[PDB]
Amino acid sequence: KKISIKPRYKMTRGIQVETLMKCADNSGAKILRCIGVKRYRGRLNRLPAAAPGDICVVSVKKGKPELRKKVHYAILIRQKKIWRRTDGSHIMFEDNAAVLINNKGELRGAQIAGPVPREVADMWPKISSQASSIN
Amino acid sequence: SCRKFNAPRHGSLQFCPRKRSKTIRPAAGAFPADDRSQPVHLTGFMAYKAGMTHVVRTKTQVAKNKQLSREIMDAVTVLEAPPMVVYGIVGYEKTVTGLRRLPIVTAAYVSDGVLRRMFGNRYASGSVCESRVEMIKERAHCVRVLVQTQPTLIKGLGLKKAHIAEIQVNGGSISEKVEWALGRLEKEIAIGEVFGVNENIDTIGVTKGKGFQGTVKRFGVRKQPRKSRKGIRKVACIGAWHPSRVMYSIARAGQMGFHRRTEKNKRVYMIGNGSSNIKTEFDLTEKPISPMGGFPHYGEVRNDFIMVKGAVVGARKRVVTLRKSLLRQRAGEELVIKFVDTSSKIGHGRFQTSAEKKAFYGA
Amino acid sequence: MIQGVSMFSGRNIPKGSGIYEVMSDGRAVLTASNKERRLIARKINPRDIR
RNA sequence: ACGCUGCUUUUUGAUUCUUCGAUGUCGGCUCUUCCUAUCAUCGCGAAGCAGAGAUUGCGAAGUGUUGGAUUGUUCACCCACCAACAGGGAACGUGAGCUGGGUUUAGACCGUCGUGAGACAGGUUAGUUUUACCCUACUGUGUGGACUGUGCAGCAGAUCUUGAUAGUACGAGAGGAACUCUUGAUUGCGACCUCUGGUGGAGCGGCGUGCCUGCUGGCUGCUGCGGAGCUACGUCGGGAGUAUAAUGGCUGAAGGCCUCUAAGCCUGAAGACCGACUGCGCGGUGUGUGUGGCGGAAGACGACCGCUGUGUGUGCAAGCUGUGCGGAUGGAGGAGGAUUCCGACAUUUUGAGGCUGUGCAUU
RNA sequence: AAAUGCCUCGUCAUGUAAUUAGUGACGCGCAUGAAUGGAGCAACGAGAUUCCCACUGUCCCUACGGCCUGUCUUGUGAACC
RNA sequence: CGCGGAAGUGUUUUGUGCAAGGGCCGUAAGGGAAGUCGGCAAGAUUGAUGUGUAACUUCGGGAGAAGGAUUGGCUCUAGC
RNA sequence: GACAGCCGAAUUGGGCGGCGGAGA
RNA sequence: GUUGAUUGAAGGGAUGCGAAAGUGUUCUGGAGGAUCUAAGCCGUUCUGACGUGCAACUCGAUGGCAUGACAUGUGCAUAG
Repeated sequence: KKISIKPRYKMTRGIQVETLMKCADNSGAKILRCIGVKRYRGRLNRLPAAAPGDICVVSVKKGKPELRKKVHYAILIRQKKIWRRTDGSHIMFEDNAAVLINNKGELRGAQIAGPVPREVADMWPKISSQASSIN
Repeated sequence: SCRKFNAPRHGSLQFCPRKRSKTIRPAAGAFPADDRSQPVHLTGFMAYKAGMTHVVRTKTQVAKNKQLSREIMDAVTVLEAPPMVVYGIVGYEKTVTGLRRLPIVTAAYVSDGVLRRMFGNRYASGSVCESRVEMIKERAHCVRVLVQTQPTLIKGLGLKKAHIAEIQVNGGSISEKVEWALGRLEKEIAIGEVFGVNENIDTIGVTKGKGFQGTVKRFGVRKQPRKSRKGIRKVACIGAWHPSRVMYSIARAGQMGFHRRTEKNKRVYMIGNGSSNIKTEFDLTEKPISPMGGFPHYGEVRNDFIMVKGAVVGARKRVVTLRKSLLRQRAGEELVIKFVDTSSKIGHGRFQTSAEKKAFYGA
Repeated sequence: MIQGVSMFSGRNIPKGSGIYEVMSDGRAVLTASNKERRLIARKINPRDIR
């Protein structure tokens, strides 16, 4: 069954296919690579690209030998490209990071390291309850 | 032959051919539909573009919907609109070939800025008024007035030569339209008597000029790869062998900008006068409507102005035509404005109100 | 309306003009311009800038 | 099933009518247009259609139909996304548009064949891509006022999604919808510079190499910040008009019954026409243009928008850089009778000096 | 299955999210094989191949700037067809 | 050598100010070969002095292997 | 006293020759 | 005609180990169709410029070689 994704205002996208991201939960993985984005419909020659909140299709480049050589799902939580909010302010984070997910939407780990944007926290409430800081 | 990988075409054929405009004051293409169960009013106005600024706004949702109140920052445009003068009447009757215009009624004294527009800068080298009023009343399916601007009140344009136009009069009873405009000849009508806050509006003008431009910029086509001989900024194939001619739908190099455009559904935010303090905001300071240093490449605003949301066609100091909406409008969300930015637009201004700068440095 | 105070120069920032940068510890520092983010990257001490 | 009748011109053959005093021969990349034998989106039938999900048929060509790994490939085959990832024509569209991987004369290696010179639609590696300033086509531009009418031509938005409806109708259960309202986006088109980002041989600073005898001040090199203007990675903006197709209905004969049809009538589509929006010719009217000069919001040159002496210079305002020369008080230490000299740099006078094309005033 | 294997993108393993490529192993080998030289890579190579790190306007998707041309003037003043 | 200077030698004094498109160059957010037959082109490393250096090997080599660190100006001390 | 569903006059099965419509 | 550097073979000195046979360390010396760089000479790539050209083979950047099986003026010998 398809995963529902709540509404979100327009943001500049920072992640593309071939970017290497860091894993932020204690599931066993270290480094992920983006191979696809969900909801991408296309345009001739344009690469699919994502912003925080989006779901990505990843491959595990470094981690436990159990997780390797397969295809997974992940949620994006931080990016280094600047984006604008609708009250007029701008914000950026220090790295690119994502977190692993089931086929129904549940987190695979139990802890999450680092801060999280306020946008990501209302789309995904179960990530809100495990974040050490919101903005 | 059959072409794998389809994509949309680059640019629109609605606006080909892309020639310069033949005039700086284009005339409106249509007018709204007359409802003769209202009082008599006008349907348009002419103003001048000054510059852009900020505003912060409270999105009224304070019901216990999950977002009570948001803040929203919006860009706006300011236009300077001195009052206009009426100096004539015009009627049109209906024939088998369409609208035929009847002889015109001039007032008593035509200004010196209306005579420079009609006969050039070197122009200085009765009951028949009453008979023509009877025709516009027996005949004359529709009625229009002749109005002119007063550019000498904005001394940063340097005109002395006025812009003139015809504007339709709406409101019922053709004999009532005429007698309302007979008691208005040679007098002024102000922009606060035409438009009101939170209404949708149309604009008509001419765009910023760019001259002769290449095809990567005029239409948005791809660049060629880096190894390519004979340049990379171009289209590679301009047609098939047959038909053995170039088609009107191929992209070519030529004039870009200075076109006539009509834009619709621009929302009005404020109506005031430049020689007083802008308020209705929820902060205390005085703050006239003009930033520290002035509007760049424009002076100050000292007459009436109007503020609308978003971008507006054209360049600074150029004339624009404002028209009432032709569509159906629902309501308009409730508008609550609580701050208007007036820092310097030259550089990165960090003060409002130069007295605030004076108290930071001391001396 | 003020957005906040610059964490390098001490000056007031107008509404809509800064960039917040969040660090890995959850600390969000606010700076005004690229003149200031460069002095932080080079590791200059603000007390040596008059 | 066994048999039988057709259409297209996308395959490969069959033929040799045109071209050997030469029509540049495969694929890709780029760009435009057409066909319908419709893949998705809109409307509507049938069922071995309970609901959900699909299967089969009709009207319909307006708009869409992607990103990668391996191969020169067309083709093929897998991965990921998707509303869906349909099939074709235009000299097997497109080399004075490109590229040159396939093919590819002259060098060379291997296998098989030949006494040999050499051969192979067998494999491998290295191997020049010339010329428009002519006619036409097409894009702008020019072809001598002001306000408007009305004919012709062009034509634009499309698609997905959140919450509610509702755990409801339907179903033994498991499962599980719709109209109406509502939230956001993706992509196309047309604008704009308030904000954020990029650039900035304008301007100010730092650190050097050579040269002017040294200090001060210059010229030359590298580097930080960087206003105006331009720009996107930034911001803004879409008819409830008329008549119809397939289908479903009303009245009603032929044919005392029956029947949506033979006369008439009602309804009905991302389609047609019209409107709105942009361009051009032709008309009308109490209406006919500043020679020259100087500016710009305009511009290759012509043109267009303005004024008819209101410029230049200077002052203030608003910004960018970052604390000027000279003096005074210090300085790791060294030199030696004078209580002297040498010394990178520091603090102070000093948000200080320099600079500005933007705005206001005055001369 | 090698610059030598027609069938052929041979079969199994390994590197990738995905391998007509690369490497390892197998052998009735159309048509491998011993100075027609066979096996074999220390050192050397502007030789032919595949992968990793680093790095970037190659690309997503283009923008802004410099100098010389072109655009405009005077002089000298051809050719192909 | 490169990057700058002498000596000797050569040289003019009423064309414009810079549209598109070219030839030779400079700077770029976030991503980092997804481009392409093919990393073609560009970017990147670079002097000197301590440190630390593997498989293999014809014992000579491989080797500047790889990998890490230091560097200006001023005022002095020590050796010959 | 037919055909059609007491009514009062025509009803109907096969073929042929021209014409029109699907297949298109 | 041929600049400035890098590497460090044989031969020779000193010093340590050991019953002996032998062997460790380090200076001196300056070999080799050994490694760069200059005067210079060639011609890998851009399939760069140019392509009625500056030119009937040139120009820019990049790259290769530079004590030799070298480069070059002039007398003599070899002819379809």
